Amino acid sequence: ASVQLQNVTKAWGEVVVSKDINLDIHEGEFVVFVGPSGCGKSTLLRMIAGLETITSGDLFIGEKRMNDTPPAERGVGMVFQSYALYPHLSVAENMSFGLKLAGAKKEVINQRVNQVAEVLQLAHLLDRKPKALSGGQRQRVAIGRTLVAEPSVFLLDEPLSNLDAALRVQMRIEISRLHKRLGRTMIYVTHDQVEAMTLADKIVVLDAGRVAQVGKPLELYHYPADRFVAGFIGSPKMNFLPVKVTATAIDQVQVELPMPNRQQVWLPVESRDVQVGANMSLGIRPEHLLPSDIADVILEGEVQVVEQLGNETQIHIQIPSIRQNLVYRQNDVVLVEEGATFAIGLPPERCHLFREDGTACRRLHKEPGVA
Amino acid sequence: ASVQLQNVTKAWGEVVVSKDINLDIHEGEFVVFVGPSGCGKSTLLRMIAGLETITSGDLFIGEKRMNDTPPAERGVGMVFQSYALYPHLSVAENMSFGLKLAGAKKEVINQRVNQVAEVLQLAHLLDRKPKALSGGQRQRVAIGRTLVAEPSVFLLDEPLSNLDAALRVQMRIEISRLHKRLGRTMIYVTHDQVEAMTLADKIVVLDAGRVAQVGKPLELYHYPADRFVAGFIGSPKMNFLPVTATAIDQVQVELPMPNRQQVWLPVENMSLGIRPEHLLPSDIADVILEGEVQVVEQLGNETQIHIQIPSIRQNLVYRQNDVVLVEEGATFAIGLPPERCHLFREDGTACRRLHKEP
Amino acid sequence: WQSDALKWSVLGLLGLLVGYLVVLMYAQGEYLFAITTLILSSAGLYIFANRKAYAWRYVYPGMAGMGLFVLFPLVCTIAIAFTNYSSTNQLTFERAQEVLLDRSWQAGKTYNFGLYPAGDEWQLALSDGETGKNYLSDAFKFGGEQKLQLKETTAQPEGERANLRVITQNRQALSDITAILPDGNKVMMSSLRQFSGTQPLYTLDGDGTLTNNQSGVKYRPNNQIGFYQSINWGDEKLSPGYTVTTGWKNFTRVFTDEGIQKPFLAIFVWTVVFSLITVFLTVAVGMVLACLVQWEALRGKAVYRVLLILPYAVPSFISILIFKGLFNQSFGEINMMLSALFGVKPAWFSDPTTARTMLIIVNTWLGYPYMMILCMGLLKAIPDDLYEASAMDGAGPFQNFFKITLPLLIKPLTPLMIASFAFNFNNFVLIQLLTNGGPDRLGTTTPAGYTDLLVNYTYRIAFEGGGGQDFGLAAAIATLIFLLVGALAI
Amino acid sequence: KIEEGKLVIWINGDKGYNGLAEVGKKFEKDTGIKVTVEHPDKLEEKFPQVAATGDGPDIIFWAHDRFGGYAQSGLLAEITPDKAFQDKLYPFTWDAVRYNGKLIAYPIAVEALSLIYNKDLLPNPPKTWEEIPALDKELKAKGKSALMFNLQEPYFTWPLIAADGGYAFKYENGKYDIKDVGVDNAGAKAGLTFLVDLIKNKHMNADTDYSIAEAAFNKGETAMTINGPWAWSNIDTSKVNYGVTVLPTFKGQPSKPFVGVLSAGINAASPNKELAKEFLENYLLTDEGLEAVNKDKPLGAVALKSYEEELAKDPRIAATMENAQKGEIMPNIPQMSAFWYAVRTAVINAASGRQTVDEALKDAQTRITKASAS
Amino acid sequence: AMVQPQKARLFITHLLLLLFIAAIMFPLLMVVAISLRQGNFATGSLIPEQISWDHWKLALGFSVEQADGRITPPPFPVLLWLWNSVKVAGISAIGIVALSTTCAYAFARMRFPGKATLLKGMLIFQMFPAVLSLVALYALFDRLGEYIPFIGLNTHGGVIFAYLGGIALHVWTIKGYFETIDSSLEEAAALDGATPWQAFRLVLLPLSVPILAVVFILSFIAAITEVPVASLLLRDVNSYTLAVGMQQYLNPQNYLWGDFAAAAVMSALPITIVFLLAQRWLVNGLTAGGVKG
Ligand SMILES: CCCCCC/C=C/CCCCCCCCCC(=O)O[C@H](COC(=O)CCCCCCCCCCCCCCC)COP(=O)(O)OC[C@@H](O)CO
Ligand SMILES: Nc1ncnc2c1ncn2[C@@H]1O[C@H](COP(=O)(O)OP(=O)(O)O)[C@@H](O)[C@H]1O
Ligand SMILES: Nc1ncnc2c1ncn2[C@@H]1O[C@H](COP(=O)(O)OP(=O)(O)O)[C@@H](O)[C@H]1O
Ligand SMILES: OC[C@H]1O[C@H](O[C@H]2[C@H](O)[C@@H](O)[C@@H](O)O[C@@H]2CO)[C@H](O)[C@@H](O)[C@@H]1O
Ligand code: BEF
Ligand code: BEF
Ligand SMILES: [Mg+2]
Ligand SMILES: [Mg+2]
Repeated sequence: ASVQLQNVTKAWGEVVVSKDINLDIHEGEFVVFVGPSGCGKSTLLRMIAGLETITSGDLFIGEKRMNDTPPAERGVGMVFQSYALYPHLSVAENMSFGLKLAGAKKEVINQRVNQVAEVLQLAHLLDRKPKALSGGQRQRVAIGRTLVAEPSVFLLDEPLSNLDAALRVQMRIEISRLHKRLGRTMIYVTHDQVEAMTLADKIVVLDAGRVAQVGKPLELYHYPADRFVAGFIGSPKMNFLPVKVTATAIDQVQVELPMPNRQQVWLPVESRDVQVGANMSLGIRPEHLLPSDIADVILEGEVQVVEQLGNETQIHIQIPSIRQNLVYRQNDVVLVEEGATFAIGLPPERCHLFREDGTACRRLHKEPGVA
Repeated sequence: ASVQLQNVTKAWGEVVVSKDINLDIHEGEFVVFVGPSGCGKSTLLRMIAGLETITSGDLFIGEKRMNDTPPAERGVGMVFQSYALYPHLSVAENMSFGLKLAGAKKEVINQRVNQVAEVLQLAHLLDRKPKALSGGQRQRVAIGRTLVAEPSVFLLDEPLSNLDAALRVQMRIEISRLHKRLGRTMIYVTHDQVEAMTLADKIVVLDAGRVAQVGKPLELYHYPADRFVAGFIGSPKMNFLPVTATAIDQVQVELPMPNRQQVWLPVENMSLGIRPEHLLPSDIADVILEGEVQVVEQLGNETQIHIQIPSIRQNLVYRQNDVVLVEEGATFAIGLPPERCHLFREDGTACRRLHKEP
Repeated sequence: WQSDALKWSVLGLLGLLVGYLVVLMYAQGEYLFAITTLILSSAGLYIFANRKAYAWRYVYPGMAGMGLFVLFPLVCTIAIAFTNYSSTNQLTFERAQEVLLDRSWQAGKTYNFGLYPAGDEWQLALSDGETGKNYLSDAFKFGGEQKLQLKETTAQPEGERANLRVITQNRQALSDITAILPDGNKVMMSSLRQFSGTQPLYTLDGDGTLTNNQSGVKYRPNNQIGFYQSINWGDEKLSPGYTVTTGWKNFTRVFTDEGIQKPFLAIFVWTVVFSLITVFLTVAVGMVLACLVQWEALRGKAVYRVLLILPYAVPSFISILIFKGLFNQSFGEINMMLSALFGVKPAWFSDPTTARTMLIIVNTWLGYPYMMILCMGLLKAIPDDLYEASAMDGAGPFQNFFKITLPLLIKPLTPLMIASFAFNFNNFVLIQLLTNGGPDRLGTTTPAGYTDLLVNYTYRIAFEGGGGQDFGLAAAIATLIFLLVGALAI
Repeated sequence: KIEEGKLVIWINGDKGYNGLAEVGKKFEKDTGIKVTVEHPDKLEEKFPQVAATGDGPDIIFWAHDRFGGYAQSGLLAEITPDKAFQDKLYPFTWDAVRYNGKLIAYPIAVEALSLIYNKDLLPNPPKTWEEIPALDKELKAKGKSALMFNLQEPYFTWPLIAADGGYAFKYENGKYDIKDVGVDNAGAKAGLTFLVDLIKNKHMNADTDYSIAEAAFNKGETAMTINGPWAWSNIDTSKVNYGVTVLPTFKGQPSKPFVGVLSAGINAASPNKELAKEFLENYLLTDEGLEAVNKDKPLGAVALKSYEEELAKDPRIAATMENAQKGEIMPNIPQMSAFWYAVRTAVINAASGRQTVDEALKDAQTRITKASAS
Repeated sequence: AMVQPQKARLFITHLLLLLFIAAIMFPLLMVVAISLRQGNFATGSLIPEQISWDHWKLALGFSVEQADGRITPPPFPVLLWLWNSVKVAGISAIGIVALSTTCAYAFARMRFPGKATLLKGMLIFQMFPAVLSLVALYALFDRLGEYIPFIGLNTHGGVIFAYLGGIALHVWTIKGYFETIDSSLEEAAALDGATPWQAFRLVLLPLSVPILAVVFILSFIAAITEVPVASLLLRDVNSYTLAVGMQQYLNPQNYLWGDFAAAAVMSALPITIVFLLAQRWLVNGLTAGGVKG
């Protein structure tokens, strides 16, 4: 069902953990919430479920104002961040509890519990209590209890955080297949950047009580509205270098790198509200830096860190007159030592630019995949 | 302090949760445990803590047997998978709990508490009780409680699992900083591969309660001992294909696709394994593999492509850098490199790869 | 599904028993009991009627119980404090009048009587002992008030003398006969064997005045003190007195009476201290024992657990008295043991401090199981992983107790402890049975002793002290010590 | 409303209530009036509460001292036995059951303390208190002691204290003078001095209580004790060859124990007063009626002259009645409350050595005199 | 589960418990002694010199051949008293659990105006001195009796009913405990569509099982040992509870100690069984595995 928040505020005394938040989740929409630990992702889910009061503003689900409705009467189901399993009941009973409350038949209950248990790989653990399970098992139990219930609105608070990589892949698919079968609204909180990119119809980025930006996955990756969003989506983080405006065209901005040579480069980025001489922040992603051998703008420096991931190599570089190390990602196992000299290329078409207030000069290079 | 296990077994009555595990962790070593959910990572860790009993086998900490020594007397500290915070105590009071116990020095306590809370970005939460915290914030209080105590052995069970990407990066770094500055043994459990790769001096891979392999990060990645490790280290999972002639220094096998191509592999009914990162564009390679695109996932930094191949039951996952515009149902071709191929016997064991990786 | 109709049905059915039993209480005369039962039932129905008063559904049964058997008694006890309800004034005014109007005096002669059948009618004989004369009536029938002319005789009557049984069955009709002697004296039945000139001592004038038909003296209601006093008041007062309102008189009497106030403060201190030490020692002894007896390494625990509560399974009355024997200064097996080992004989009743120690020892023995049993339950609310954490923090058993176990218990124990303080404050029974309050506080005009609580010394005043049992005084003191312990919960 | 045309009786659980029920069964056979006997716990406190509201038993059996209270409260009928009936009972008993100069109950049995002695240790019992400290010295040689009694309760020590002019309230002439209290005077001090001196000389112990006293007599450890008729069955089970005799004399004068007269009163609210009178006068208070109750549980000494004289063929009962007659009727006035505590305290103070006899009793007089006034 | 240490601490605990138990058992062993002593004597040796089975025989229904030869039938039905005690105490206790649990639930989980005043009113008002209470109570059950005679005077019903008001403290005890349990279990329950009643019965109660045993026990004890109210309401000998019946042994001048003691010891027996039985609900770790944190 549709879920809409209008000027939703939430305060604990004088602490404001949600400020004026506005969201329009349409029916069947898969929406992923992301943001820094402690920003308000669970507080939002709890206000939707009805487990926390709303200070001011209006919550609408399926078009009826829900601020004062009891939780049981919202058509909302939740996979709590804390799991909140019934410790006196076994896996089976945990997963079949919501059904038993309805007048559900035993064979109806058994079919759709055994079924959800085998895709979650909990089949051999049906009999155990929550105390006799691992953290990743307990977490699956929590998922599986909401899956059997098939509510109108799924809330999943960080539901894969305690799973091995491989299983995390399988669960992602099952949640995805479910959302495609039932076509029901799903609100999904995660810290894993891959989950966000692969599951979301729309991603909401929150920052300390506010919505930072709502968008399609790729729309957020390529065109962050501001420095925070840019620094939050994609990991390893986007590099930032201070730069000076030198010249402006309606369609492009020219900047001066802070190195002693003071190299200049044009960027395909709006010049709206950009004055010559101002200090901007230039962003470039580790994936988007280029090897030096074939490049117009070269940055060179001294390696501080090497991280060998197997599939790739990440190299952190101290480049003179910039405080923060540059992070660069090379495919495959590149053999480089700490302290070595290293140079990378900086491609103008993939550079972002942020005003002093941290707002983004809209990138005008049309990046493939965003329509 | 050093920590070594010797033929350690652990039974819940008759369910074996640890079988014959042998580990040498040298003083100042950072060891990470990885393995599927429910394979016995927390159990192992808990046996080192002393929070669980060892059924048979020897455990030694700093060259002395500890099987019978109680948790409080082992010189160990732990970040719990479920945090296990004191609900009656503030963040400050939770963090200062260990120190307060063994020689409370007012100022010393305040100082090490403020310092650790700053790196954990917890400085504004010092007065709160655990119920008024977020899940990730509570996770960091648990971490703070152990770091502040500075035990001889640090045990950390999935300590970053509920932190955002950017804050996780920062926490790995600080955990590393502290591992170099103290030079004390750290045993660290995680499901994040990047953490395993970047932190570990040694990775211990676990499977259903037994040690599948132990080695350097890159060692396990390039040279896995068996099918299970191969499929467990590196995500996305290594692809597997069910593969005639056998040279005296390399092996030759046949691809199951209805053309039946034959290729050599620099190694010792096999399973052939190739990682999604190691597959090549079509035009480059000799051996070409072609099928229908099933799933395309746009990750921003890279594109991942699932390809259903004729006669091959399992989809083939391909990773390629940057935003690649490909659509479901389209035809896709990729190169199969022979020197980057893995090979596995009918039982599970790997044929040692002889191609030297950098 | 149990029908939706079935709700408004059962609610209509029960709301009918209400009325059937309420208007039925309005009859004969039960008005306080009708008004009270109306508000209580009506609240019950409305609460279960609209689903907006949901939560009250859970509270209402319990609160109704409490109002009925806790609150109501408290109200009456307070009410009583504004009246002189006592041994001396125990009857209502109506009952006292009724008693006085049943009083009699012998006005004339006394004759043994006989009942003799004449066919199917009766004959009445009287016998004048003091002259040897005998009288006999004509044949008459039983029923209603009738007057009988008795005539002097020398003859026996014809019928056989009737039984006591026959006299008894006909006692009502017999008691309605006025017999008249030849000489003009009226005489009525005064026992099963005698007819006499017994007459009502007082007559009701109807304007309120009672007048004695023997002395001629006159009496009116004096609602100031609650007696019939002579008439403008005389020196004489008629018992029984009646219960009557006295405004603040019982409350002031505690404040105005210098002499009942000499040891007040000093006794108060001891009562506070007695309560505190008891609560402390019982919570502490009980909590530790509960901790020890849930310790899984402790192999005897299931047996220990049982044996440790037995002081509470046996009624305290015999136990207290056995302790009184146990503590006997010269005899009694405690000082006979302290004789042998330690060579001392503590003066457990003679010496104020050692008496207080004795009382506190006995009280702790009585009270620790209660605190133990509470802790046995409360201890299950503490999750086991908190001690895994403490272990990983380098905690011992002693440290566990004081940093985890004690702080996690004192919160839910706080109300139970405040209540145990109030109960032990008023622990009248223990002191009475054990020490009687002694030893003696010398120079206390109204008598007090060193181990007396406030309750012990105060009810000595109301119930002993020689004025009979003064219920009003005791009720007022009960309210005063209640407003004092209520202000002590600050 | 007490139910008309039947009789409900309350009597304590240690009386022969089954015996009384057979007397009631006879009464029913002769009258058709059913009699029901009850023995509820704390009936002495229960009665005042039910009777005030015009309910309760038609007849109540308790000791007389409590009936002065009920009478004052307006709960007891004024009874009227004729001179012929009154002659059948000992005249001193009729003094016990009077309120404001009027009879309010029928005396049934008489109770008082007597001297109990071991015959195998002490064949000829001493007639005087002064003889005892000598007698303890010759017993102490053979390991025993002369006399142990309850030194803690004034009821048990008052006999000696009273012997020489110690008294509660002056029993003038039917009236008890509330202002005239005799716990301070010369004979009280003499009584209490003789007691203190027995402890001073270690013939007795200042903290000998009921329990200890009884246990020592029943084990043959002390040659004599002071105790009531309720004690005999323990001694019978113990098989101590024992006698009950007159209490020893103090300065040539009789011990004066307190006298408890078991009495039957008619509820002022009863519609069955005449039935009650008949039951009590002509059925219970006869040789045959009293023997029915006695056989169930022994009444001790009874107030009915004729039946006492057959009971008295038992030396124990004779002894009881003798000590009764030479003793003090328990005053039935409210002011006796104050007496008990004040006196109990004074004895304890003097025995334990906290106060001397003089000031102890001076203080106890002060406490009763000012309680009885204000 | 945890690796245990020094077993010198167990030896010292066993030694201290044993010494504590002997000390607190001594007074009760003398009650047992009084019950086995011939005659009725409050004092004497721990093993009575002259042992007697008579007091226990009369308590258990047996007749006693005495010294002169005549047979003494049991004067009182002590065993039926005991059964009347189990019934009054058991039903009483069930009712007090049921009434205080439901009450604690509203106090612990729901919100309603003046909740705090009510809770503090509840604890305050039960702490008023019970001195003139029995006057009010009698007058109450006298009235009630003519309308619902099942709960009037001389009925077990009335006695049971009288006790059901004594809940204030048990309410705070269960409230207290309810609050140690994490809200999120009933929160989750509510999102499974469970009613507040269902959440109460199906989730919260099973986890609160130890504090349910505590209040059941504390109530059963109170009821068994209770004298004043039961004695004021019960008239018929054959309806007496054991606490009321044993009062017969107490007279102004002496006590039938032997019979009183046998009665006293007997009354501990139902307390002991109820205590033994309730242990099955006194378990640790009921909430283990439920809430990460
Ligand atoms: C005035 C006091 C009178 C008390 C008399 C009691 C009489 C009984 C005789 C026994 C004397 C005590 C002997 C102690 C022996 C050591 C106990 C022990 O060695 O055993 C410990 C048991 O703890 C435990 O009773 C905790 C151990 C208790 C230590 C604290 C005792 C201090 C006493 C004062 C406390 C004041 C309380 C304040 C009340 C307001 C082991 O527990 P741990 O595994 O660490 O805890 C975690 C788990 O148990 C969780 O379930
Ligand atoms: N009961 C509470 N009182 C005050 N603050 C709270 C309370 N519970 C949570 N918070 C705070 O609210 C903020 C948002 O909480 P939450 O939504 O749990 O964070 P997250 O976005 O990590 O899920 C956090 O910074 C946390 O400290
Ligand atoms: N008390 C128990 N009884 C039986 N099996 C248990 C018990 N506790 C945990 N297990 C099982 O032991 C296995 C290993 O647990 P754990 O070490 O927590 O796994 P992980 O590797 O995910 O940390 C799991 O399959 C788990 O369900
Ligand atoms: O405090 C000593 C005291 O303990 C017990 O009193 C309990 C009582 O049993 C409970 O029912 C409740 O009312 O609280 C009291 C303790 O606060 C003993 O019953 C009592 O004899 C003893 O003095
Ligand atoms: F803790 Be396991 F990975 F579920
Ligand atoms: F700390 Be939050 F739940 F990311
Ligand atoms: Mg959260
Ligand atoms: Mg784990």
